[PDB]
Amino acid sequence: FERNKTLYWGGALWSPPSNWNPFTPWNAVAGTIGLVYEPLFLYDPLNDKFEPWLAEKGEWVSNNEYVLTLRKGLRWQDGVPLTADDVVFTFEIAKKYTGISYSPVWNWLGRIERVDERTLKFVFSDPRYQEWKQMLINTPIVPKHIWENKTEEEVLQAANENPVGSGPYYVESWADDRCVFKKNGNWWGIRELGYDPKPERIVELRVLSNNVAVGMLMKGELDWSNFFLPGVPVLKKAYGIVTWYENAPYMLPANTAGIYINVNKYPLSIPEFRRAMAYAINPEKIVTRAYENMVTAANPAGILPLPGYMKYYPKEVVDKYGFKYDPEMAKKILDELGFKDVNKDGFREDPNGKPFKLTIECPYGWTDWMVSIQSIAEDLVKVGINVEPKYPDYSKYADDLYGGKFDLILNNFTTGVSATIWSYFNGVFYPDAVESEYSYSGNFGKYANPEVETLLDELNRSNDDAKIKEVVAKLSEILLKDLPFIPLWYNGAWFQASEAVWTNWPTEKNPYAVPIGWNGWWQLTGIKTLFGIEAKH
Ligand SMILES: OC[C@H]1O[C@@H](O[C@H]2[C@H](O)[C@H](O)[C@H](O)O[C@@H]2CO)[C@@H](O)[C@@H](O)[C@@H]1O
Ligand SMILES: [Mg+2]
Repeated sequence: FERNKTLYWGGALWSPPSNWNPFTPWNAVAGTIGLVYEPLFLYDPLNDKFEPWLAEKGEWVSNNEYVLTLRKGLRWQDGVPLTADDVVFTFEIAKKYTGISYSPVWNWLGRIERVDERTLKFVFSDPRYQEWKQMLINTPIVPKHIWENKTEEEVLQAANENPVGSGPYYVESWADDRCVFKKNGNWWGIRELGYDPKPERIVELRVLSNNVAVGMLMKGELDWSNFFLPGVPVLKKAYGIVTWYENAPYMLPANTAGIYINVNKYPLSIPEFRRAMAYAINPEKIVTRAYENMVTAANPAGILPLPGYMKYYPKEVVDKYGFKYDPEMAKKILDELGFKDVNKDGFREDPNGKPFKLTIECPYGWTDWMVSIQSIAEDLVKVGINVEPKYPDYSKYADDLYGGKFDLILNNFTTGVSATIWSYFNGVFYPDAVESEYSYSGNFGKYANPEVETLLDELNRSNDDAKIKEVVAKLSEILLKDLPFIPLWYNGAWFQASEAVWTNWPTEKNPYAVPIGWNGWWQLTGIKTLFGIEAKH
């Protein structure tokens, strides 16, 4: 590969490339959604604004009707026109194939009418405004002419090698350590939008540890990093590395990192025991030791520190029911529960005098999180809870997470920047996790609460700020009381870039895109990074 025509990117590939199935983004190579398959809309989180992508236009034309207008001249990478047929199919395939993640949309979407050649009217039986916003940016459009005779088992389990999407890149090749994306010269976006991605190839690289990426970035072997990297001041000073902010904290906030708790494991089943753990943990020690202040500690509700979310901040609820770092309070609660260290080994036993210990886990190689769960474990040990950190490889970590096979688990997959605070509370409480074996959408510890479901629906169905503020407070109160998830800090939108080959990266001063290619972020304008960068030579 001609080096000056190629973009080396990493930070999102933590298992060997083997799946490009748009229906299973948890297993698909990052960029499957974004580079290959495309959404109806982008959402710009910096300005809280939707940007029509495959759609030309979309709007609510009544309380329960949403009219979508598709652009003309859209085409699949194989030459076949992309039309409203494909959008209808993308939704209707999940009617019979209930195993598809968004099959439940048909509980509140009633039908999709064909208005004209490229216009659809979505008619809703139950207008869930908040979740619809997320569906508009996250649902990839798939080609009817390819998927329409696939069995449900194929739809859900097929690797989908050499995926046929509509996007600006297709898959050229792949191996244990990489997926090579090649530019689609016929991408509809070039003619219709005037957007021309500059890299001829994007090599998505896999490493076994963040530490490996350091030397690659130092030597200009990596162009675009979405790895957490330590020692950023030295990277910038000595290797000309660029970041979003010129100075500290260097990094945008991306999501809420916190601990999901297995509520079916004694004594993690005890709500007050989970509250004790919350009081025990010192997020500032993580902020300084793991991140050298590139992140900030989370408010107790875990609400991202962003105007779109914080206008609903339940200050009175947090003042009343919130937790903070206070080991005295944690120990008070533990003593009241009867968890006492009778045998004087520093570890509390349960009420029957039986010793117990727990694990906390993160992916191996995620170096900042390894340090973070060491810190968390040590805090818990300081109040007599025997907790040991464990570092499964990413694949085992993910299976532990999705299947709810853990004691404590550090995660941030579902608490990311979005068009609605509903996605946060859904990421925490996702009711369907309880009776499903695997959950990919949140509530990974399978916390059950019938009251919470009704409140999520209330929030979902509202478009009035006063009502939204009201429901957010009720949801936050239950979060703070039962703590199925303990919010600790806002993890960074890790971005550093080398200018050895590519320049004009987006920055605070020139915020033309959010330069993040993790799955979920291409549609949060990560894709627009590719149109702005310039080949130095
Ligand atoms: O900071 C922890 C690691 O995050 C990784 O990116 C994650 C990201 O934080 C979130 O979990 C996401 O959407 O999945 C990503 C991986 O595909 C890497 O940046 C890694 O280097 C960090 O150690
Ligand atoms: Mg003891």
